[PDB]
Amino acid sequence: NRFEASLDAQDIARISLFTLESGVILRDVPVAYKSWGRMNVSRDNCVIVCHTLTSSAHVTSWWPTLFGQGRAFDTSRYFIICLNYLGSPFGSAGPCSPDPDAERPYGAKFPRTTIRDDVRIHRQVLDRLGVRQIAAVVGASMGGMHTLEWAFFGPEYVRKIVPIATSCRQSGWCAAWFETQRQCIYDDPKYLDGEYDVDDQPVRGLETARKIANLTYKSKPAMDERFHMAPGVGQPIEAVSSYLRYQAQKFAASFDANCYIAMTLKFDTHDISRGRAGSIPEALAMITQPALIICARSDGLYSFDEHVEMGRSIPNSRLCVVDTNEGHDFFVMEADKVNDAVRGFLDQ
Amino acid sequence: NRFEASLDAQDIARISLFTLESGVILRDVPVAYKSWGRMNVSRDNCVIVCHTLTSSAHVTSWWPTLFGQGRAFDTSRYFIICLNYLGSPFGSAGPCSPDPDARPYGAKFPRTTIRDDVRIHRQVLDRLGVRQIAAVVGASMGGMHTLEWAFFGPEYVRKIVPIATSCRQSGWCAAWFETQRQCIYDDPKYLDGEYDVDDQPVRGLETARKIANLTYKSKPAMDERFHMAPGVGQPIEAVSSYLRYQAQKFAASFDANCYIAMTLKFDTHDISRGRAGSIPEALAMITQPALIICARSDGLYSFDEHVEMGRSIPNSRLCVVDTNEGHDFFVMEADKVNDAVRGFLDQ
Repeated sequence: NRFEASLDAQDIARISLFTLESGVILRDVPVAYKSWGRMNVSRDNCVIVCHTLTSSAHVTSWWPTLFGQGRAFDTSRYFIICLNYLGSPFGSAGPCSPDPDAERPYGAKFPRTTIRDDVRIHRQVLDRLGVRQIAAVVGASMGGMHTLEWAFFGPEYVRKIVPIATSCRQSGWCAAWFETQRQCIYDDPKYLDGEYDVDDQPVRGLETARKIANLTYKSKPAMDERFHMAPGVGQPIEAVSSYLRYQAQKFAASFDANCYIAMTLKFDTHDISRGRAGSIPEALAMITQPALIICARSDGLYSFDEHVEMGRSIPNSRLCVVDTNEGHDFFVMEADKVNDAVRGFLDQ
Repeated sequence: NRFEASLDAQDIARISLFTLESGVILRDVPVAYKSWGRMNVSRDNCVIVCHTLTSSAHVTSWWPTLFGQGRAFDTSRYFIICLNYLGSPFGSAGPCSPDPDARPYGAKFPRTTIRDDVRIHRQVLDRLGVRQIAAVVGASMGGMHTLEWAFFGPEYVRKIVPIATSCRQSGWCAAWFETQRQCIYDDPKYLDGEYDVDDQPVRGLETARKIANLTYKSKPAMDERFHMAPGVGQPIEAVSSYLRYQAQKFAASFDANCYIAMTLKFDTHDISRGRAGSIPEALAMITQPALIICARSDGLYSFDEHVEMGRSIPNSRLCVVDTNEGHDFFVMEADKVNDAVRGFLDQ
């Protein structure tokens, strides 16, 4: 697995049998994770960070300024842990990991997993590490979906949550965007129904998917600052072409197509209320922990309004609106502001 | 030209020589157009409608309810005319039309700008004997031409209705349209624009159009159309084929090289270049009454930029359509746009 191989050192837990909520049984299941800091004697200073769609468990690589003495993820006070999602190419069971029923990797036959499946298996790993209580879950985008799900363990196990730039349930809007992206991959003749060779990926599908995704993560103001026309009578508009190509090419060179499909399909299963309550507001009201909901007005995927709805129905919640024009991106572009918010909340 | 061939009847004007603002000279240039109604004796009841990126001059086919007695484009009062842009597959000079130096222009059709279209169109209007224009009305790309028509001055162009549009190309829109063109550039069937006309880069074109179509939507509109069953088409399952369906139809009935040519036009747009030092200063040179129509959740052309138009155009009124639709709105909410345009044309 070349994708996992490119990472810094990390731990693997192996779960010998795991029942997906579909009823499919996974065997000999690796769950990759990375932790920083030390558990206290009481084993109750654990902070779980939930990562983003295409990231690895190594949160330090895109959230580096959230880490360290006095920062949000204060390695002097907390045991910070991030566990890799099923479906990912970075160590946990997914299309890229060995299939024990044919050993060859799962490839295109890796079962469907849900947000709730990840939360369940990740908590099994924590039980093994001996974690007795969780000081906080913090996660953005896809990770704020897991964060909301962790909360349902109750306030005795999960003390606080910080869902960032996220939703309670899949929306038509995002479903359409991610389906569009998946279709770019399905239509690449190199895809071969997911049977492609690992070093002959559907590169053009993946790029195109990534370009789309990357723009949905931006805002109009942000792209307008970055590229504009000369006054009347890179930065110029000419430079857009290669901006788009550059980072999309890098991603396609270093991510797996089948994992992109598997991970995004996870989004479609998300609903904090299914099986639990008759509506989203009623499910939100079952979240009893203090919550800090962090959002930006010009996130184009996860709306301001839906974050306001979270804050309205979660009984002990505070809404934090980041002062920015950056779009869904903001939680990375404005890392210092997110850090201050998270740290202030963790100190109460 | 199979694209032009699928249309209802229309007129063609032939301009024997036309100098593009690049300096490239086009020769024996067809300009296709379609009109409704009759000019009055004075020849001053002309309403120009500016069409959208992928549309023909046949505005009735996507704006049918704007036409008719008592409606905005009232064929009892006005001579309504829409001329086809250069670069389009539907009749005006473009990749699909005969090259006078050869066979169609194909991939070798010159860059044209918004200003080129306005100039050759106005030459056509001069031939038709139009002495004054009662109003120019247009949305998305058409709003760009609309703003450009205004620069002829209030003696020739009496009023403008720019709808869902911008004063200048933005990084945001350039990124979206360049992404779309890159879908076409990467389709192995594109062949640097040298493809055979009946073996189009269909997959590039579809993909470019799916992306485009979603950028025309809003979150609330997509959320109403597709959602999840309550806790414990309409379903999310149905998104897949919604995306394929209309995109497939488009790719079957539009030309790749034209898509490229047309979208590249967007990059040249700037009402201020050569005229003024900023956008606000150019907008202040617009002396006609203007009705600026927009929606709050247009994701391509922002509420704020229409507010800026209204702020700098001295005799302007901003009309914010009550809708949750996105860029689409001017079509989804045709009746509201009709009422606004008509009320303005009645002043």
